[PDB]
Amino acid sequence: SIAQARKLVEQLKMEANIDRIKVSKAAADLMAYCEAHAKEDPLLTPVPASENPFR
Amino acid sequence: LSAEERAALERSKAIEKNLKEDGISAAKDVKLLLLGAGESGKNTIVKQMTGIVETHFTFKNLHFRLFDVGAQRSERKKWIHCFEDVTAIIFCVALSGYDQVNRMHASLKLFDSICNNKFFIDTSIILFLNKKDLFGEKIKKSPLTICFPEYTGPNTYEDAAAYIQAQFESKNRSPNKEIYCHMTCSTDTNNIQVVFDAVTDIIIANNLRGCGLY
Amino acid sequence: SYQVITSLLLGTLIFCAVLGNACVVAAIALERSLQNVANYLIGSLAVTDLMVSVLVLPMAALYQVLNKWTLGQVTCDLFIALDVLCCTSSIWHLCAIALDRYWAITDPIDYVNKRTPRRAAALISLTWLIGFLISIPPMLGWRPDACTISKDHGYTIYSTFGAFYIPLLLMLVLYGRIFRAARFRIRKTVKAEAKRKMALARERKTVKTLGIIMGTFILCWLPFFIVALVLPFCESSCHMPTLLGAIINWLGYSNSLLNPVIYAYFNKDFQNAFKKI
Amino acid sequence: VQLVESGGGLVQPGGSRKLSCSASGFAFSSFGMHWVRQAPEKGLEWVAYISSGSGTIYYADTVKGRFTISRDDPKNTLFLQMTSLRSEDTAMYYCVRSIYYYGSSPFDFWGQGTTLTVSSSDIVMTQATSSVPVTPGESVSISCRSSKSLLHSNGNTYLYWFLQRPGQSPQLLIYRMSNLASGVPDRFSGSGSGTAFTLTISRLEAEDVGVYYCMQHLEYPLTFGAGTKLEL
Amino acid sequence: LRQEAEQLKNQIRDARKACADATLSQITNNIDPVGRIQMRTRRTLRGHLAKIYAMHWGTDSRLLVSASQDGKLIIWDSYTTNKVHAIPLRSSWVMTCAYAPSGNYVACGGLDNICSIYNLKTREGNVRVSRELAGHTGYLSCCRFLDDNQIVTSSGDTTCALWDIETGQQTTTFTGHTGDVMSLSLAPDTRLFVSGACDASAKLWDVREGMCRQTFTGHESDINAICFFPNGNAFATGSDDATCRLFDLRADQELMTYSHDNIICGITSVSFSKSGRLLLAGYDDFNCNVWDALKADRAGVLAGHDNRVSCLGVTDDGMAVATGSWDSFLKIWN
Ligand SMILES: O=C1CC2(CCCC2)CC(=O)N1CCCNC[C@H](O)COc1cccc2[nH]ccc12
Ligand SMILES: CC(C)CCC[C@@H](C)[C@H]1CC[C@H]2[C@@H]3CC=C4C[C@@H](O)CC[C@]4(C)[C@H]3CC[C@]12C
Ligand SMILES: CC(C)CCC[C@@H](C)[C@H]1CC[C@H]2[C@@H]3CC=C4C[C@@H](O)CC[C@]4(C)[C@H]3CC[C@]12C
Repeated sequence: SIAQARKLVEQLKMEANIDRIKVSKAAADLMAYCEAHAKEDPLLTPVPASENPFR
Repeated sequence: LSAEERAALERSKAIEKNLKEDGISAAKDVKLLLLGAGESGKNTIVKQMTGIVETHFTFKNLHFRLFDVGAQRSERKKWIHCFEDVTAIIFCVALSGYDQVNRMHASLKLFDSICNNKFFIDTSIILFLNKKDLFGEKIKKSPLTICFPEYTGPNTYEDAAAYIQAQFESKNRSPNKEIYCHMTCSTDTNNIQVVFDAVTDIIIANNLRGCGLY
Repeated sequence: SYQVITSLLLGTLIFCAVLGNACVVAAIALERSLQNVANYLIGSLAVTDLMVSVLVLPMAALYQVLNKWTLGQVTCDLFIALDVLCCTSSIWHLCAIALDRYWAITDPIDYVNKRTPRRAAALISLTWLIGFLISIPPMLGWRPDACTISKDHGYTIYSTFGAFYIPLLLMLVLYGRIFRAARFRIRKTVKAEAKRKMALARERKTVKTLGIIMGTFILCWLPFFIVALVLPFCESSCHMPTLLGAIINWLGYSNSLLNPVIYAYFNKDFQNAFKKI
Repeated sequence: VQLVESGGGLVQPGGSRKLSCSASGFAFSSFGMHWVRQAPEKGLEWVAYISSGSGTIYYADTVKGRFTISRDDPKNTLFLQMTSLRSEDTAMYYCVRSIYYYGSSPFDFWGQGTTLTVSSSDIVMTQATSSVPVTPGESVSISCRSSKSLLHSNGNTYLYWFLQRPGQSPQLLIYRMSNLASGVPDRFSGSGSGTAFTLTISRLEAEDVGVYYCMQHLEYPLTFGAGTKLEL
Repeated sequence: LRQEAEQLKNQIRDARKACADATLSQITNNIDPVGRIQMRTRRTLRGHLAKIYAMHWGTDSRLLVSASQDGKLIIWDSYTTNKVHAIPLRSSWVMTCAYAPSGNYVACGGLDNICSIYNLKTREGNVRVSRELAGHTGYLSCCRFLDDNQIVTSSGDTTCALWDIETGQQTTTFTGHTGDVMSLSLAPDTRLFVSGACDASAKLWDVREGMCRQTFTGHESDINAICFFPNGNAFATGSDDATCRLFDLRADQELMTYSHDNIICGITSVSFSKSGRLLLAGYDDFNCNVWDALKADRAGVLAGHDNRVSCLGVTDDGMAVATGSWDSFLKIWN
């Protein structure tokens, strides 16, 4: 109804007026997180079989 | 193992034993997916035998599980894979629906979807034609042209009911799936006998297909 | 040269039989889907025919390529005992599979409720029991560089009837009843020409499948067992050419090669399972 | 949850009696039940164990053959069939509730115990300290020594701490070494490594007065340490 | 009002294209790709006698709970494959399960429209239904504990709900989805969560105010799986169009697309490795693929399931991956 359309318009206005960062910055943050935690990623750098609880 | 690990393994083995026993018990259950279209005669046959209504009963040494799922007023494909392992689908179709807008054309579209669903390739359907008495009352006056303009047949009860039923088997289009239609008047206390006969024939046909004899 | 061709043919047949039976047993033992009572019986038939292939067929092939039994008399008795035991057990696994299918088709409620792998184990144990009861009485005593089976008239009747002829009648009756049930099921299905087309196709299919099973069983073992029955009764009048006898015996043996083909490789579930690996 | 022991009483030497445990308030079928006895002046001594479903049974090496532990899940009754009752079998017999899975807390609930009076390679758990004077509000440490390392290859240490409060059956404090039991105030703390352990109490109350028992659960002939009494 | 809504949507599109300076693929063209991430089945958890729809790891990275159609919720000791608990469910129609961060509770739900909270650590030794959370009018597709008392559930009635388990009442209802909400993922800090639904849109929800902060629309078909990046500033969605997408919360648009021409089957479940460089997605083609979440390269494959891999999860310590499937086995991979 009219109420649903008003709610959708209000939601769109509320969602639009936010602080979006550049996707270059977002990608840089993701890269920095993945590099800063590569050591503690046993699926990325497998632990030795002694340190692997599933042997 | 440690003593505590040994007792934990013993507990795990007891759990495994109970799981296997429960699976053995559940394998003996004949699972029926009970479908329909809105105001169809689902409730009548439910009485004859939340989000999902599961009905357990034993008939002639056979334990049936009826999953009434019509209360799930959402997209069926998001939950229809849960019933991939049903013995048969008990589809309910109100015969007195051709004169109500269309109810029975929506039922036919749903029936086509159920037949052609990727999870029901070889799953039989126990079609029930509901409210056949009111259909007879309404079919003498109004002809079977509102639902089928292409009917072009006798206005008689038997011909109209047979035409609707045959249009329903027309969607089967499968060699490993059969439709066991029955006509119900809402006053017959033998519909579970029809479901039992259909399920027995389904099991026999599956066994014959396993033997290569079907 | 002449015996080399015989050795090659017998070795090829034995290798094919071993491969087929080992493949069926592996398909049963490896996957969850083929662990069924019917598939348990089929895999047990494959196990019995694998025992045939790796125990009985090698020594028989040696006795054939050399035209004489180049082993001991005790080994001859053991070989003939394994011969009769394993062949009787395979025939009775055919009968047990027929009985399981009879119960599955004509008794679906029992199929749902009372059908357990304990039943398959009972059937396998009873088939092997009959195999022992047909192979051992010669060892208990019921009967020259030859390893021929006992020609005792009473034992000939007992062993040809308890290993083939009673099994033959049992499979005839069971598969005739299954044929009647399949025809009744098809008629009930057609009780719209597409339905009639499917009815004709399914009737031809049931006739073809019973033909495959029963014809392979018969034209494998019956040529052997007619001779195995009459030949002691023709101890001086009838003379076995020893070539026709070899051919009929190896037809009986080849039944063990063709059993996995009929019962497993023609099964759709088995075909999908083998496509999985 | 309550475990009620019945039987006991007075018996002649060489006699026989049956000890009964009317378990109630919990899923008795899923618990491995123990019998743990305490001589009228000595410390606790584990007697027997029957697992969940009676699949596994152990006995103390000093009662094996003479005793028979049995359970009746439908009536939730635990039995100790006592025969050839020597004079050393007089004790209060405690039935102990214990369940074993990952993260479970065995020995967590103890029956109230029944008094039996009879007329006239194992891991050694050492509590060198005993009857130590304590004052409320101050930290106290109770030590324990084991002949064998209780720490297992899985990383778990099977050291248990119980509190034999005066007139009350033992109640679990710390089930695996450094693992506080349910309902125990977070002032008791367990620590140690290998064979040497200590039970530390932060601010001991008036309810902390009692006798503190070790227990190993590594090898099954479970042995308690002679209790380390706390007195004011 | 539809005109104003479309104008605001176009303004959002222009704002999103404004922030599209360099794609994730352009900035990760120089990082060294991990060659072939080859996990191997370490444990196979057998004991489910029907298709498994959900599993959830414990925060101790050792216990996991699995939900299956046989009406059983089983808690596994993944190290020893020991079954810690077997919880019989009143409704066998369970298609989601969650394991409490404390480990004291486990939740399950499905076609019965009810989230059942199970008290694992009771004074009695049995697991009992501590709380049945009714109020959803569709099947529960996912549920995720915030803590022992707060649980967020998603349902087929197009709404996510926040429940106070002690009172059993919906603290908040997250309306705004138009299709059936199919999955949830809480932020690591659990102050906000994303939910993918059948309307091919993933919405970012703030837990307290109940307000949808952002809406992400990149998929063409039903979103079946969703998972935050480990840092909580991004997430990955898995939809029926055989593609995964990495959306950023701050950038408010998809950063990377994880699609392969050999892949045409839908995605049932996604999860990240501990560092977040791997995106493990379970597909309908019976195997799970591993994606270089920074380079979109298919790093590896997890084959070994004979049916559709319906669920998969990574331990909080990142050591192992459990992938349940419709063939009734959970496999632990390393
Ligand atoms: O003696 C012979 C026979 C002939 C063929 C006919 C004349 C020569 C070939 C031959 O060289 N041999 C030795 C090998 C025996 N092979 C017999 C079958 O493999 C299993 O025979 C049985 C199984 C079960 C019950 C039975 N009752 C009676 C036979 C029998
Ligand atoms: C050594 C070999 C030849 C023994 C195997 C015998 C097999 C190959 C022969 C003997 C009997 C034959 C069958 C006899 C009857 C029928 C029914 C007919 O409608 C289809 C063909 C079919 C099914 C034949 C197929 C081939 C058959 C089974
Ligand atoms: C595919 C299979 C079932 C076809 C049938 C195989 C059997 C019946 C055939 C194939 C090869 C044949 C053998 C070939 C060689 C000889 C040597 C000859 O001196 C006696 C007959 C004998 C021993 C034949 C017996 C029958 C035989 C084993």
